[PDB]
Amino acid sequence: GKSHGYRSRTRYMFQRDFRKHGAVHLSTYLKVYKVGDIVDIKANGSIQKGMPHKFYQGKTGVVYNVTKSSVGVIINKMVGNRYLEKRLNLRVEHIKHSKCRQEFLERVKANAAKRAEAKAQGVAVQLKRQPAQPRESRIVSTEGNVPQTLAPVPYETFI
Amino acid sequence: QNPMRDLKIEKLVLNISVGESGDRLTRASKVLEQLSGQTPVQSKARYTVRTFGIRRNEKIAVHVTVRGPKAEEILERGLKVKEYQLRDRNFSATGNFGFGIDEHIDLGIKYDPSIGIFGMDFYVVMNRPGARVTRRKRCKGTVGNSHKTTKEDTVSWFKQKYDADVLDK
Amino acid sequence: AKSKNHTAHNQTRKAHRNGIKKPKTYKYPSLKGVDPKFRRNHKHALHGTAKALAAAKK
Amino acid sequence: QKDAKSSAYSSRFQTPFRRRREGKTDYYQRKRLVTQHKAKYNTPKYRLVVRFTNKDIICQIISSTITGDVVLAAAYSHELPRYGITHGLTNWAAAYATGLLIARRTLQKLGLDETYKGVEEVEGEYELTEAVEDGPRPFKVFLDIGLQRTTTGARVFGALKGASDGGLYVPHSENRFPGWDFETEEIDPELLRSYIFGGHVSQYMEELADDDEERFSELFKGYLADDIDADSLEDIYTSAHEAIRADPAFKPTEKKFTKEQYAAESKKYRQTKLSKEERAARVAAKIAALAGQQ
Amino acid sequence: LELLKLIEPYVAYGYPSYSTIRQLVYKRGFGKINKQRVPLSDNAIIEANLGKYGILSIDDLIHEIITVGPHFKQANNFLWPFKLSNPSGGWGVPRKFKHFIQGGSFGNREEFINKLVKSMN
Amino acid sequence: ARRPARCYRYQKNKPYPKSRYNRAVPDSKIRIYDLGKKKATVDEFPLCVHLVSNELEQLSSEALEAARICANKYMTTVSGRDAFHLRVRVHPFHVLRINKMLLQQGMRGAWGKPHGLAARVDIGQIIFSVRTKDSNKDVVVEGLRRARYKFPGQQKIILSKKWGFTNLDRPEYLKKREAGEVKDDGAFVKFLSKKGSLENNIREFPEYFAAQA
RNA sequence: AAGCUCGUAUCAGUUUUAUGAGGUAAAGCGAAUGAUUAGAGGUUCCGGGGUCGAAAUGACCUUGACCUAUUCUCAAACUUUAAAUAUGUAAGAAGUCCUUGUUACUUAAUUGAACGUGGACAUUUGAAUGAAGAGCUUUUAGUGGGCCAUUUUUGGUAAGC
RNA sequence: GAGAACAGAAAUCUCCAGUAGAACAAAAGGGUAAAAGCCCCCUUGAUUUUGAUUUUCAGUGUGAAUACAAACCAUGAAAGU
RNA sequence: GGUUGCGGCCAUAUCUACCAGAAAGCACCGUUUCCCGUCCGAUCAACUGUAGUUAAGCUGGUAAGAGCCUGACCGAGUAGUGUAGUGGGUGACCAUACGCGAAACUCAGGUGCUGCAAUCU
Ligand SMILES: [Mg+2]
Ligand SMILES: [Mg+2]
Ligand SMILES: [Mg+2]
Ligand SMILES: [Mg+2]
Ligand SMILES: [Mg+2]
Ligand SMILES: [Mg+2]
Ligand SMILES: [Mg+2]
Ligand SMILES: [Mg+2]
Ligand SMILES: [Mg+2]
Ligand SMILES: [Mg+2]
Ligand SMILES: [Mg+2]
Ligand SMILES: [Mg+2]
Ligand SMILES: [Mg+2]
Ligand SMILES: [Mg+2]
Ligand SMILES: [Mg+2]
Ligand SMILES: [Mg+2]
Ligand SMILES: [Mg+2]
Ligand SMILES: [Mg+2]
Ligand SMILES: [Mg+2]
Ligand SMILES: [Mg+2]
Ligand SMILES: [Mg+2]
Ligand SMILES: [Mg+2]
Ligand SMILES: [Mg+2]
Ligand SMILES: [Mg+2]
Ligand SMILES: [Mg+2]
Ligand SMILES: [Mg+2]
Ligand SMILES: [Mg+2]
Ligand SMILES: [Mg+2]
Ligand SMILES: [Mg+2]
Ligand SMILES: [Mg+2]
Ligand SMILES: [Mg+2]
Ligand SMILES: [Mg+2]
Ligand SMILES: [Mg+2]
Ligand SMILES: [Mg+2]
Ligand SMILES: [Mg+2]
Ligand SMILES: [Mg+2]
Ligand SMILES: [Mg+2]
Ligand SMILES: [Mg+2]
Ligand SMILES: [Mg+2]
Ligand SMILES: [Mg+2]
Ligand SMILES: [Mg+2]
Ligand SMILES: [Mg+2]
Repeated sequence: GKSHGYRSRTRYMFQRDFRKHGAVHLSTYLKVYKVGDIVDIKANGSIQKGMPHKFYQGKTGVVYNVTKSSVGVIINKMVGNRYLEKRLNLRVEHIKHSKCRQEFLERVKANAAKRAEAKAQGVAVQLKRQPAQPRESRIVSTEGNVPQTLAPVPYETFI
Repeated sequence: QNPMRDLKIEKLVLNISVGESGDRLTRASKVLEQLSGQTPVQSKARYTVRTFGIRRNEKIAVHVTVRGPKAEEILERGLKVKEYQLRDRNFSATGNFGFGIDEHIDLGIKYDPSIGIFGMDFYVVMNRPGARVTRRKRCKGTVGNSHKTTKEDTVSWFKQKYDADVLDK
Repeated sequence: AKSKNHTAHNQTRKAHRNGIKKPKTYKYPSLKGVDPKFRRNHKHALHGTAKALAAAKK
Repeated sequence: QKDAKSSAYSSRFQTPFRRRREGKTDYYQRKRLVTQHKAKYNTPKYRLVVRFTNKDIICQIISSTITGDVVLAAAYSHELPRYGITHGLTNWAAAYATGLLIARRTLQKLGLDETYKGVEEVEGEYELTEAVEDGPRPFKVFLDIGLQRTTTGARVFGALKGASDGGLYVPHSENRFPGWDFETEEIDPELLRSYIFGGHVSQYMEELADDDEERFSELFKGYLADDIDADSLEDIYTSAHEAIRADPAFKPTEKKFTKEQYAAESKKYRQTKLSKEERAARVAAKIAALAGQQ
Repeated sequence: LELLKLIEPYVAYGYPSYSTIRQLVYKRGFGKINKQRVPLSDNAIIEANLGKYGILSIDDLIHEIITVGPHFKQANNFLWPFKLSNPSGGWGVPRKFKHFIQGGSFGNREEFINKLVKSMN
Repeated sequence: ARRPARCYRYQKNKPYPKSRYNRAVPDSKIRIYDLGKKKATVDEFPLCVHLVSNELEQLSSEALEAARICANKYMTTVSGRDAFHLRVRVHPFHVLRINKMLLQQGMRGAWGKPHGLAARVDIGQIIFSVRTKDSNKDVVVEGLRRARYKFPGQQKIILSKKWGFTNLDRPEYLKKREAGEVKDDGAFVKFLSKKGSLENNIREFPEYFAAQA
């Protein structure tokens, strides 16, 4: 018979990192989680309790609840033709603050700051991110750089 | 150089490998008691061996650890029996040494036919001061190279006092 | 007689006719499975913070 | 020692945490002291850290940050001279003493030192410091033994009794105090009281001097040099609490020389390490010494 | 750019010229007004729809394209996709569904796009 | 027994070596892989010639053997038991299978027993290597050439720019030896690094840092 | 199919930016595990068969095992490393900030925690591109033998299997 | 590995090296070292009440599991568990 | 800058060998009446800081040192790979177009950083 236990196919997913087995460092237990925090889910197979099912490995979601030893996390999950709402009880050992949100908050703090120093000058801001643009015209010089000119190479076995 | 590190007998452990359980083994222990002044400890068989006739977790052998001036005294009594000569064997690379005697009455000790006659092993282990470094709970550590006991060293020790002979090689 | 056993062929086509959407979204979302004591106290912090506002109308 | 470590071994060898190697931190037990009920967020767990060296007694109150442990206040036995304890600087009575000083001192600086008196009476009885209804709650602190054995009658539980009686809330139980008879499963507060005042020490002095004029005169050389009579010991400790609860405040030491001053001498005994340039110069000479078959 | 890439076997593109743009917008310019594809035959229509961003003429439309610039987005979106014919003259190659570098059509043919468009225009 | 090579010439299946899950395979038909003067010093045979696969297939053990013999023999009669070193540079690690039909069973339960071994061999991948003295180039090429006829697919024959089985262009090899950076050993040879511990680096290769010449 | 609530919105089989997850391809084996060719030096003072005084608790021997540094070659159910393609999340009014309200939760603590009052901030208000409108309910037909191609891929010698 | 009367390949007694090459009922995989392994001490959280959740899923059942709430307990100096 | 206590990241920190270490600290160390634990006051417990010593631990320095880290137009734009073709080829397989792109290898640099509190020529 086929075999579809709970931790199937997770031989390498829940392995520890090479030369990173053993006690989980204290940092992990000192990070504080509030509701509305966006957490990254990544199981640690030494902490067997509060484990995320293998689906949620690699998935980010928001804390809806905070408890003695675990956060509750909301995950949107597609089944069939629609996302369903999913509530996960994960111990903190399997959870991490999502850096991408910190890029965002820090940018929001930037964009309020930029906006001030412009009304304090009544000038214009230009606050939206622009994407990487073409390139403007340049004049490269030949001073100390007369173009070495290359040509294709003969065939030659080295074995 | 040579101040601290004066090199001494850490402990002496006498063994009688009786090899069977019951009266013979209670009797062998009593000897070790009647000698060490200590209450000795029984050893259990690590595994069943049929040609020797021992079963797993059977009480087979008894030993007692002696330290301090007593063990220095029971060492001599033995040394006395081996006529103050040992072999360049006996001395382990790590600095400890040992020997064995047949017949325990040969070092003091009345006879007492309700106790009979046992022989016994004599392993004495050597250290210096500063060995608690390897033994304590907190900040356990390893001795330094230019410290710590060896066989060259604790053979010459053995000759210097005891006025002894170590034989062969 | 033997027949085909399984396939996901055509299934994402089917799922994507009028499907995927997103998940439905609300401020004041469900409080399903939140710490019961906290809810209990939240209950009270609300009644109070209500009250106090009607007191500020006379 | 020709048990050489195969380069394989070394390569996939995984070092313990630094302070594990040092045999200082029990990380299994740390994780449980430090960890907060996540729904108390940045409510710091506070630790009563009590360590003994061979000549001193350390008492810190610590909380944990990701970037490091932080101390609210620290007290020592080597402060105790200022408060009248000159000898026996690592015995039980100095442990209680040091446990008291830290108590008074922290929760002085905290502000709850007028409220939460403590005991003042001290018959060494078992009791925690319950909070005053219609008021604050006491500064709660959890003992941190570290690596010390839990033996009944241990020095480290002196500092505990010192701190509890100081009016810190420090959860505990009797059965590791001197006085705890395990047949009885009861505590004889006379023994515990005695210990606070160095009873077990004083007695021995009396037994010694009578029985051994010579040993005593050696073991207790400095009680002689200062005429500390033995049965005056209690009054040293009793008086010392007085002055402790009196002025619990911390005063530093008067330090000759400034930080830089020390430094610029205090390890220009440091061995300065070569530059790769010189190093190569050493390499190329060493050979000529060794080159030529021998 | 990463879009173009994704789509490169199915399209043929390059760098247009005032000429090609001028004639594309004149001859085949239709605006988007409440869906409806409306032909730009009088300047009023652009100004009624693109005036808010400046642009009250057809050459105002053109300029805002060739220069890209600020309301290109809304200018260009206004412009209904151009319905070109098939190339009068031919594709100039045996098979079109290789790359321009390989012997014809599909991919960036750069400032060759003009000769192409003009024959499809 | 033994169905044609044609039934197993292509790398159609993930490698299936003998393993704790595949115990009970028979023994490879080729067992010897080094022969000729296999103990000869690195200096003796400076010339190296290779029999190179130009396809991507599988070579049976039995091919390897058959070709090995046909190589060794022709080499020895024409220049002798000690005039070359022949190294079979490819091992038959992979197991072929037979389903094996004995009314009849059918395509049900078609998983096969082990049938024999082969070597999954690549484009460019060396098959045979030979080392000799330069004055045996042509006798060597024909050893290999005679062997080609025993192997499925186009396999090329190439003159190595290498001093024997070592690496290093022949010129770069002679720099090193006449510098004393090279020390003999079990038929192969060790090299002097500028990496390890100085002491036992000079006790291993005295000749390098020395008066001498 | 019936519509209903609305009306540019929140949308998307897409890119970008930022930040996650992964152990396949490749790679590797003088790195672990498991395989595998070859010598070389050293061991036994603790397996051995002899010759030298039957001598041997003694020598030099070939021979195993073991050790050291090399060497040729491998893995769906080995691996340090480790892609490409795919894949999670985020890119703001349900936001940001300041003031200080509630509570029985929590704190040594008007400390926190949640939810608020009041005040301030709308040109690009927080990337791209598109939008043929978005949202939503009810109900019912058929169907529930499939097959083919490129690519990935399992069994089989293979197959229009 | 080096050492100790009878003691032998194998009894029991030291010391040194030792990242796990061991052990953890069982298949295999993951996980673990002042432990999750070995020895000891105290124990009945293998308990009481009904909810929420994760997997398989129709997001039905069943199994198994996870995190709280409200009791009553066990253990420990304690945090805790 | 030393040193200690509690730490963070957990080898640039570990391994091997040799030296060096002012001052303070830490340590080894002295003792066994007392609470307490041992076959053994060795560990554990208590006591003195008194009799001693930097020998060891610990701290640094050395080493064409083992390991580990960092880099590099070092190998290699290679291997692998997304997309394309009525491309080559009997096939096995390969070249080209638009893209992404490693491992080993080689060489080069490096060998703990750091928070809180205390203390020191
Ligand atoms: Mg299966
Ligand atoms: Mg897999
Ligand atoms: Mg470990
Ligand atoms: Mg469980
Ligand atoms: Mg017997
Ligand atoms: Mg049927
Ligand atoms: Mg069929
Ligand atoms: Mg069907
Ligand atoms: Mg079926
Ligand atoms: Mg190496
Ligand atoms: Mg503990
Ligand atoms: Mg008693
Ligand atoms: Mg036309
Ligand atoms: Mg014409
Ligand atoms: Mg025509
Ligand atoms: Mg043309
Ligand atoms: Mg036939
Ligand atoms: Mg197949
Ligand atoms: Mg079957
Ligand atoms: Mg079968
Ligand atoms: Mg592969
Ligand atoms: Mg690799
Ligand atoms: Mg291997
Ligand atoms: Mg397979
Ligand atoms: Mg997507
Ligand atoms: Mg848009
Ligand atoms: Mg229907
Ligand atoms: Mg239906
Ligand atoms: Mg139906
Ligand atoms: Mg067992
Ligand atoms: Mg298992
Ligand atoms: Mg056991
Ligand atoms: Mg049950
Ligand atoms: Mg004792
Ligand atoms: Mg002692
Ligand atoms: Mg002690
Ligand atoms: Mg030490
Ligand atoms: Mg190195
Ligand atoms: Mg096509
Ligand atoms: Mg083709
Ligand atoms: Mg054809
Ligand atoms: Mg290719």
